[PDB]
Amino acid sequence: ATSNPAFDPKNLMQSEIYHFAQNNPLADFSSDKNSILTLSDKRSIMGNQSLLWKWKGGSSFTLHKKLIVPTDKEASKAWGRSSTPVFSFWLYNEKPIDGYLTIDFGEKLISTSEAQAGFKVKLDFTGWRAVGVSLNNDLENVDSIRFKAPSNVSQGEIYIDRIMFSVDDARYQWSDYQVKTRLSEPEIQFHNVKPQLPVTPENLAAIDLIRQRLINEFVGGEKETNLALEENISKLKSDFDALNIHTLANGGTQGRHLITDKQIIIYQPENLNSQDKQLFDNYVILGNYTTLMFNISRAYVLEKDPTQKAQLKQMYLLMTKHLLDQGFVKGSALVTTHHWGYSSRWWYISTLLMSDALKEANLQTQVYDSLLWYSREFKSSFDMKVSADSSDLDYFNTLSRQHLALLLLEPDDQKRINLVNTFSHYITGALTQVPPGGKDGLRPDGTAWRHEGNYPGYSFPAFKNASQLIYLLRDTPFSVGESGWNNLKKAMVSAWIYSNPEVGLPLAGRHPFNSPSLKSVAQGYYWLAMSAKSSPDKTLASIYLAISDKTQNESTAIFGETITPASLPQGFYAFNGGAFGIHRWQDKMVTLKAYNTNVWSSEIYNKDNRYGRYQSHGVAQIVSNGSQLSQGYQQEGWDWNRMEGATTIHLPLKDLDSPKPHTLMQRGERGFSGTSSLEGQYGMMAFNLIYPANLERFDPNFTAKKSVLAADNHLIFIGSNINSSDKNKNVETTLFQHAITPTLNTLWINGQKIENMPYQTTLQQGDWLIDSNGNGYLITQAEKVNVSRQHQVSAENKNRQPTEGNFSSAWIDHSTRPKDASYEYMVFLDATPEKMGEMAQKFRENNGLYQVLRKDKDVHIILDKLSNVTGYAFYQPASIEDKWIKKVNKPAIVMTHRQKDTLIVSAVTPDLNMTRQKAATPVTINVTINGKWQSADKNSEVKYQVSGDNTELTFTSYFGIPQEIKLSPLP
Ligand code: NA
Repeated sequence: ATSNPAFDPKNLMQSEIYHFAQNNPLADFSSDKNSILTLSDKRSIMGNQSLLWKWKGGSSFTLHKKLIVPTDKEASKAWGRSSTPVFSFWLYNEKPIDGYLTIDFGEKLISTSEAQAGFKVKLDFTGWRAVGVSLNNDLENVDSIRFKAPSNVSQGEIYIDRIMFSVDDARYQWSDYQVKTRLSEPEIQFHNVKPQLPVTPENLAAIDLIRQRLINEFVGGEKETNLALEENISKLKSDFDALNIHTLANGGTQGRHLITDKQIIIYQPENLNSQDKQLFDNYVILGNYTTLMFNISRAYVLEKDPTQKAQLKQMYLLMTKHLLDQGFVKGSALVTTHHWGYSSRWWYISTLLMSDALKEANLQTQVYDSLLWYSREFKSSFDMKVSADSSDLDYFNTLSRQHLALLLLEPDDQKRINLVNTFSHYITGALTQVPPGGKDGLRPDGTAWRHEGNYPGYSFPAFKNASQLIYLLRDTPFSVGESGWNNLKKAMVSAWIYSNPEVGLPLAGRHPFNSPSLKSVAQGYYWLAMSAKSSPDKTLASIYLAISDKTQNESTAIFGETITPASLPQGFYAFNGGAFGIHRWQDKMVTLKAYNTNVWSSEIYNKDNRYGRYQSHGVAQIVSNGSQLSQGYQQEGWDWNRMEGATTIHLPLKDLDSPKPHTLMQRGERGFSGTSSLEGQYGMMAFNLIYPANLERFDPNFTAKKSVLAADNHLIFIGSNINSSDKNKNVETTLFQHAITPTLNTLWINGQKIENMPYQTTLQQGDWLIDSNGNGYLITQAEKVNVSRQHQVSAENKNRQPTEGNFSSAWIDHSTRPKDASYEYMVFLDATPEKMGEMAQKFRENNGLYQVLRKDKDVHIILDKLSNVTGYAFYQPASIEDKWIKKVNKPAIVMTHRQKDTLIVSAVTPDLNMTRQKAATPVTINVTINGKWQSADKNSEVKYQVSGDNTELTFTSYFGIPQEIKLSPLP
């Protein structure tokens, strides 16, 4: 504390703290009214001493301190976010008091004064509590702060420490059992499903087995993310001693004060005076503390030496006693505990391991009640009523096992069984339902959403823990419903398909060049495989082996059965939940990605993905199995304009940077864009590139139509109707871009090996290249293709700091055609100089590779002569002239393959037919085909009707999921 008023203009943000570790400690204090004020050193919050206040009923002491209390506006201006001046302190009762403390604020207050405003603190409790109120908002209708003991209590005794005037976040003074504020987080009210399971030996055993299975996971290796594991006992003893915790003879502890990472905000640490900051730095951060608690519990469970095991128990129990005495108990807000999980997640888990110890020490009820109370922050999930928001992917990551741990700690058997039964139902619903609109959760095409779109960086950690939850509960009366198992399998098989083993650049969300990897989800495949109704699920088992690099020989001891590791999946898979598709051939995967009204192009934050504008610009990133960095996808020097496959305007980075300083998730201008599939082997992307009417830095007249047809070892790319405001100046389509290294050092051009750096040349129709990753590019329609091996300067995506690197790249320059520019080229995924010569020759023979049957604003039609498949991107409903397709009445992607005796036709719209609020509903598409056909089976849901000379097909497109039918000719 200082001589200046609280909230003083030299530093309004500098807190005034009465911590008594300075001279004239009680100078500003006058006991007066029937009170005696002493300092004690057996107990304290900040420093080593606290104020001991002995009193008789209705008596008072006074803090003499001028306050120039700022308005919420003044406070908020001073800090930079919505704020309020707050008065706070800590108090300790050694026994409960049947009355209220009255704290009053006024001018020259003595006991006879009435004067102004104040508040009430209920004293019916024991141990430390914190009190914190907004001076502007929390008082019942200044240089005097008067603390008045209860009028209706004969006598008593209170300890008080760390009296503080500070500027605080206006959201975070919470009500509790001692003080009422304007803010309240309501307590959990558990849902309960009927009928109830009975307490029986079987049901009780199953509960205890679930607890044991959880213990197993947390002690038996498997590295948890965001757990600072420490197994060396000596280190644990060392950190524990440094806590300086001692039991006090008559109840309570003394030791270092515990504070959460969010609680510290009330002090305004960075603005504390030096005397205060030094005393504040001897606080212990709760997160580190509960991590220590967990690490000790794990060590205790594993400890072979009975003496060492008993030491570990004692350390844990004492940590527990200190924690509760510090005021982390039921009904104690501690002013706030928001983001509670970051400070306590491993406390919940530690109680599983220490369940028996807590019981014998008679601490289980107190710990349960405390954890339950602080969990009220998570009431929307912890209540366990299934709602539109229950499929929250972050919950599965950060809270789901903690929620289960809490339930298992409930003391009553019948209630514990009710809770875990309800939890089983909650998880089954969460993993089964299709959330409406853009709400989190799994989707019917296998995508999995957070931040309102498919997002691997969030889904991957959720798949790991949701699979683990199902495995924890397996083969008991609490097992997750098969519907939830099925939906999660669809999503995890899908993730296997769209990762290699990292997801592509187009799926990297706001972390380009730091994609999530299926390697982090590996154990989830084992857990889900082993929790099948008929375990093991061979598919998921085979995937686990592949991802974890385990052999068939190793499979028997893991799964109880010999299983061949999955080979890399082959063919084409449409995922319109992200307006993408994946083509796979041999060890390569191609991520084809568009965007539209329902799929944001990119997620860009204040400090993430700043240059991500073209992340979804009809990209087609090719990735061979293995590290993408090893393949030359290097952030340093990367030209963010030149994302592989995209048509873009090449811009200076200052212009390419998102025009919003904080968040932009730019959605497209129509519902239609994405992909479709045929026979699980062939695919087509259709991408209608349209920009907003008036978004700064976005050219409103930038347009393109871009389609890709993928089959076997090749892809055919075509583009039409390319335009901009400036006659296609700087308009480019990128064939490829990758870093140059000793292993990636060659480019083939037209049978010639190029290694020089720098190197430039220009190519045209009939020319070919092979990049260092073995992809062949044959230029089939373009006037001007630039090829460059050059030093490039760029900036990294978080803080825009300069980077550099050497790159090989090639792009089509569309500026040769001022209006409705166009391109065609073809990629071969297994290219060699030899095979490319063969392809170029085939091209020169009246184009034996493919034929473009239509290339306009309404339809793109590509016949692939290598695979004998035709793809039809109806950007608009149209009647057409064609051998197979006559008319389609909605924007759609249609595909055909005439095999020996059949015609297979697939259709979809990649338009999900939804909004951010509304559930997707099915789109009915009528596809008229030429000629008379009948159905070459009966297992297929597409409807058909001969009508005159032609056949009417009726497709139902739900969530952009393709359907197909095998047809045979009618005589
Ligand atoms: Na103190």
